[PDB]
Parts: sequence; structure tokens; C-alpha cells
Amino acid sequence: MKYIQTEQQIEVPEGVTVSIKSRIVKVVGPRGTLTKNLKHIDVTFTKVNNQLIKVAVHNGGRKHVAALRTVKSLVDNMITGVTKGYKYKMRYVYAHFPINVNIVEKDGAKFIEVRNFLGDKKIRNVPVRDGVTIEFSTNVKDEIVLSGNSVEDVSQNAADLQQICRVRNKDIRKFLDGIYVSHKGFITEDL
Amino acid sequence: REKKAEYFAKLREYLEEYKSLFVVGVDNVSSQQMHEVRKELRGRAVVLMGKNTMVRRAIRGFLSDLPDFEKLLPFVKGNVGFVFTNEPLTEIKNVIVSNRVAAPARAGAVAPEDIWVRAVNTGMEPGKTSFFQALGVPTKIARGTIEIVSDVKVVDAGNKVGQSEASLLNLLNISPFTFGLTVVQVYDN
Amino acid sequence: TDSIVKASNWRLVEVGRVVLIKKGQSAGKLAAIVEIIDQKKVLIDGPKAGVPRQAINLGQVVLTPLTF
Amino acid sequence: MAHFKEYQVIGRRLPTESVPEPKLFRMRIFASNEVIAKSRYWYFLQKLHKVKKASGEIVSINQINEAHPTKVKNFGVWVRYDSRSGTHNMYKEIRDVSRVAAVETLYQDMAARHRARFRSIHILKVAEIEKTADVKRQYVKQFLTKDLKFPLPHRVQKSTKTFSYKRPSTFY
Amino acid sequence: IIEPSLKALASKYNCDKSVCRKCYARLPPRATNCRKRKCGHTNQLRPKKKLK
Amino acid sequence: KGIKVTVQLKIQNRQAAASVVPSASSLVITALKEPPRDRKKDKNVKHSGNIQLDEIIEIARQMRDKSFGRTLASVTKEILGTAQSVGCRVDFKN
RNA sequence: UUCAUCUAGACAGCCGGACGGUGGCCAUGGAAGUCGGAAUCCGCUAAGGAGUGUGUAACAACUCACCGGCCGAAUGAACUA
Ligand SMILES: [Zn+2]
Repeated sequence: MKYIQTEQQIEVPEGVTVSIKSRIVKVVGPRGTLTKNLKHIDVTFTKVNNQLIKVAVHNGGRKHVAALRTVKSLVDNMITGVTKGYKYKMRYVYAHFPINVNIVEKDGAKFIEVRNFLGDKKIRNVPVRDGVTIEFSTNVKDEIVLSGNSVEDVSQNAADLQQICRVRNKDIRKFLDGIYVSHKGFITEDL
Repeated sequence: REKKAEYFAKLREYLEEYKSLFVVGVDNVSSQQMHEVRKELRGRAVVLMGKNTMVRRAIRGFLSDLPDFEKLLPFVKGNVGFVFTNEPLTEIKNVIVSNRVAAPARAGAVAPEDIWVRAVNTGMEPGKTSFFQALGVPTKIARGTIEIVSDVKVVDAGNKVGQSEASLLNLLNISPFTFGLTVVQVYDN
Repeated sequence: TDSIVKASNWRLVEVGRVVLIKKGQSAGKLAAIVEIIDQKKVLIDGPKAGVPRQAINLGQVVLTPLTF
Repeated sequence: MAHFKEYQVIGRRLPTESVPEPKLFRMRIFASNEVIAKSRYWYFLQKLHKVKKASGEIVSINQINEAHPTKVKNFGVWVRYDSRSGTHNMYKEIRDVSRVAAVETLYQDMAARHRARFRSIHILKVAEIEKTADVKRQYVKQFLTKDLKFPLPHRVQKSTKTFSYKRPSTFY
Repeated sequence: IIEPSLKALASKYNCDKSVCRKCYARLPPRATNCRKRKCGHTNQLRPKKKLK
Repeated sequence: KGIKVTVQLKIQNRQAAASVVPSASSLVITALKEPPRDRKKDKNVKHSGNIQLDEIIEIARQMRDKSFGRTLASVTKEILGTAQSVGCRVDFKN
């Protein structure tokens, strides 16, 4: 209709301490900082009282009042992604071939490489970047478990593993094995 | 406001007609029991598991049609059962403690807790013996029928129970998870 | 909890904004917006400056942060 | 045609003295001037009862001026037009200040969101909604609230000289 | 073999999805339209032919 | 009744074969009905009949697997008459 | 454009009940909540179909209409250009 004015009410917990300018957002809290390049949403911000952040749009369309919700769903992740943090779990499924993975430091890169997928001889290699840390999880049943602070860092490479370990040239709904995500959790819930 | 004209005559015509209110409730119930414990109270005791009325707690609890009724304002927590009892205080506390657990699950109810196995033979016919590739119980079989050797555990906590985990337990005559009755509150006129 | 937010100042049109007629026949007079009719058209009342009581557009007018 | 005027108009259906003194019908229509105010008057009544120009006349013609041309108010409006395929009857809610300023938009409006041109529309009855909360289209209701008043971004300024040395900002 | 509480966890990414009857794209398990523009957001959605 | 869609139970405990009759729906009708049962309607569909039999409605709890406990004789009126159109025996309540 | 709802809590979402007669009459190789015809009923009521969706040996299994508790304001069903 080209609505005149809406808003949302982004909360800022006491552990995190936001610092924004024109359209660039720098969040920082108990476990380091994240910075989010946000130069294509065309929304403004006004402090009200030390924990509540106003977002605004004026004379939008339909999509420019939809993206005004999209900017909300980015920032509230960031206060969660610094205070609460993330932790993924990522379960093996394998039959007749063990899926043994191991980590390599190949000239500053830190690849994680996967061997013996579906009885191949070929060696996989998957890079990671800063802001993530894998851990081959034991005392529990045979998972890779990683963590981090963003959501562009934890999910992107880990689902790319789930993009790597899909079978090709066979059918799909009968060769079920591979690596698949089980639960998207936080490193410190329930406090 | 799905069904307000067929059941708001039934919100009126016998909510005035009863003098003491004993509240109970089950959020998530069975059905062998809800053709039992709703149907067995027939003749004067409709157990009222109706809906929330939270605008008409101000026309029901302000005009004072009944003098000692205005108490049920914060008590719409959980699916409320408020059986109408103009009966004395002798046959009350012993009938509302009927059972805790009931007949076993519908093959995949939520049960993320732990379970124990005793070394007592049950009488399982040779069926599912080639289907124990989830735990692998060392089992002796005495000429066709199984026999439990020793006491071993099954699984720890933090999982989900579906078909291949409940159906061994559904064939075992043990079910301490049926999520039965509660006991809440009693008050007179 | 220092949580610096930029400034993002504006000029927002409450009843009591004195404006400046850039084109028209007032051509630089001082009105006062009174009854906001729609998003682009705007009523004006500056009657001792020599203006009518009309509902001008928004592209025809500019304004000032001075506000009563 | 142009930024319209607004009229009353009254016709008579010429008295044959066999059955004299007819009934003096009345419209209240919209037009750009008086000659098309006359030449749309027969068009409303040719589709009503068997009159044409060689049966009747205009006995007077008056440019109605509007009572309060400065007060704001909500106009309710019923509109019949012809589409590419099928005719319809509508209900918009225009927001304006006077009656011919009200339907000045609506000829220009429904030429956009439907491409119904001027010769294929019959603006039938233009009422007014004088009190709040029963404007049915709520997109003009949300205007009618308490101290709603808003900023207005991206102020371009004008250009007279073809060059500039300043590289302007748009603070407003 | 793959035990039946982790054939489920790999079912939710390979088999239990829907498809478009026109362009054979892979679709979510609850939807109304093929998002992919070449069949024009059409409405013909069947389930995926499962095992057996 | 037999291997049609009804129920009879059996219980075995220490040399005791429970050949009891909980006797689901049909045998309440069949013990009332007329002995030529096996013929002339076991080829086509079995909803042909215009017969009215008895007024002995007090057999309505002591025959087959009650779980209602609510009416002295108004159970099998409100079960059947509808559920077999091979005889009427109750002429109004549809 | 209508037709329905609509702070007596709507439409969501989270939690599950979704029966008893009966595992209807037959119809068969047995058809049981989910192959065919016909009866298309009542009880319980919060509410349940003589069953909308998958499963099989008739099975057994999922869960949905119907429901009941939470946040609390609004949402659908066909169309028209
Ligand atoms: Zn498609």
C-alpha cells in the first residue's frame, strides 16, 4: 500500500555492548566482536534507553517492509551469537564403510579432510576460516561437533560437508549414508 | 470462538446448578480412558474439559449468581477439568487417585527417559529376534522361545522413542510413562 | 552500557511547522501546516503573511527546523 | 476533459399540451464546463426513460460551489466502469478536501490501477464519511490517529545552473 | 546396517520431499509453489516416489 | 457371526480354555432372528429385510461387552436397528 | 467482488487424546480408522468420522477433522481485472 511507518524493538542484553554507526553495526560482548556490513537495507536506528533499539522505515513498499524484518533477524542473532554462542552437532551415518575424518594443517589453511566415503579411494578436503572451531566429539556416539560466533560461519562450511557427502551417479533415497546435521544448538543454554 | 452457540448454552444451563467445585485436569490424555473416565461418571457428573472463557470471567464472576464461586480466575493453566460436585466430602479424595499409568503407548509417544530390564522370562514367540541390531541383547533361547540371561541397560537419556524402541516395550507389559492423572485443588461452597 | 547510535536527524512535520513557499504566488512567505490531508498534499495557514488557506503539495514547499 | 467543475442540472421533457406539466427531473453531475455538463445530462437519462434532445430541454444550469472548500473529511464513493471484458461496480475511499477535488483524483486514479478511461466510467454516487472508524478501507483509517507525524527522507533539491560545485547532501 | 532412528535423520534431507510436476525441481515437504521461475511458480505438487 | 468383522476372546491360564461368549454384535440379532439365516442373502449385499421381531429390550446389558453403564434398556436401540437393514424392530429412530 | 469468521481469545505455532458399541452389514482369501457396495447410528462429551492422510496377513503402526492449555490481537475461502 506503501505504508507510512512501522518499527521493531531490538533488545540488547547487558553482556553485549552494541556500537553502531550509519549503517555499519559492530557488536561486542563477553566473547569477542562481530561486525556486519549492512549497506543495502536503508533503515535508520534510534537509541531509546540503553537496552532497547528502535529500527525504522518510512514510506516503504511491500519488499522494503519485508526487509525491515530481515534486518531484525540479523542483529538479534548477533547479540545471541556473542553472548549465548552456537554449537552444532553433526552425526555420522555409515554402513559397510567407516567414515573416518581427520584434520590437516596444509600450509596455513587448516583443512578438514574426509576419507573412505562410500568406498572411494579419493581424498576429500574442506577448508574452514576464522570464527569456527571443530571438535571430533567423543564420550558420545561418533559425531563431529563445531562452534563459533556468527551463523554465516558455523552453518556455511558444515552444511557444505552435507553438500559434499551426497552420493552421485547412484540413486539417493536408497544410499542413505553420509553426514547430516542433527541439532543446531547454543554453546551455553539454560542459564 | 469455534463453537460458542452450541456450548455456551451448555456453559450456562448447568454451571449455576452445582454448589462445590473440584478442579482436576489432564493436558495430554489417553482414549481408552476417555471412553472410560468421562463415560463412567454418567448421570450427574459431566467432567468439564471445555475452553478458556477469559472475557466471560467478568460477567460470570461479578453479577454474583453464586456467592462462593469467584475463585477460578487464574486457574486456566493446563487443560482444565472442573467436575461438578454437589456431593459430600467423604467419597472425594479416594476416587480421584484411581490410576497413575495405564495401557502402553501408541507406538512412538514421547518418552526420552531411561528404562530398566529385569531377568524374568516373558514368553515372546520367535518373531523380532532378527531385529535386535540397535542394542544386541545377549539372549538365550530355550527351544524356540527367548530367555533373558542377565540384567543389562538399554540406552541413556536424550533420545526419541518411535517404533523399534517402543514395540519391544509394547510387547513387555510395562508402561510407567502413560502421562496420566493429576491432583490439584478442593474447596467447598 | 554505552551503545552509541549515530544521530540521524530529520525535519518531521507536526502541526506547527512553519514552512517556506519556494514556488507559487507566496514565493518565500511563512505558512503553518495545520491539517495534514494526505502524504503529499498539506494544508497551510499563514494569514498575516498574505497567503490563502489552501492545501499545497510537498514538492512546491520547503521548511525549517524552527517549529512552534 | 480538464480540472473539473461541478453542476446541478434539471430537465423537463417538453410539454405536449395533450398531457401537460411534466415532472422536472434532476441530476447532480461532474464536468469540465457547462457545455459538457449539458451533453452528459441526456446520457444519464437516455439510459433511464425515453427522453432525448428532441423531446426535452435544459431549463436552467448552475455551477454548484462547495460549502466548505478547506475542511478535511473522508469521501466514500461508488463507481461503475467498463473493463476490457466485464463491467464492475466498486467502492473506493478517497481522501481530499472538496468534492471536485475528491474525484479529481479518482478519474486519474482508476485510470492507473485498472486502465479504465474517461469515456467508460459512470461515477454514480459520491457520499461522505464524516465520522471516524467506519471508513472501511483501513489504509485511510490509519491516517486518522493521534499525533502520527512523520519524517520525509531523500530530499532532492532543484537545479537551475547545469553544473554545481557542492555535491549536495539530502538532510531533511 | 543403518538403524531405524538414523535412517530417519537422513530421510529428512534426501527422500521425504516434494517435487514439481512440470520442471522436476526438488521442493520442500510443505509448500504451494515451485520457487524456480522457469515453470512460473506453478501449483502442481506431488510427493516424491518413496522406496518400495 | 464367525470370521466376519466382530470379536470373540479367548483366555488360557493353567488348563482353562476360555470358550466364553462375550459375543459381539451379530449374535444379539441372530439369537432373535428366524432360523433360515444362511440362505438367500449370502450372495448379494446383506441389507434386505422388512421384519419386526420382539419387544424384549431388557436384554441390553447382559450380552455383549458393555462399557457405557448409563441406561437400563436404551443401549442396543442406540447401537443398532441402523447397523443392520435386514430387519427393522424399531420403526422411527433413525 | 462476495461468503465466512471476528478480546466470550480468532488464524497460527508448542503439547498430545482422536475412542466405545465394533475388530458395523455383507463381501470374500481374510477387509478391523484409512480396498468395493450399502446402512451414514448413538453413547461419551473436550471431541472424535461407522473415518481425510499413509501401512499390511484381515493385522498391528503414524497422525488429522473434531478437540481441549499458552502468547494475545486480528485472519481466512472462492473469485474479478
Ligand atoms: Zn516447478
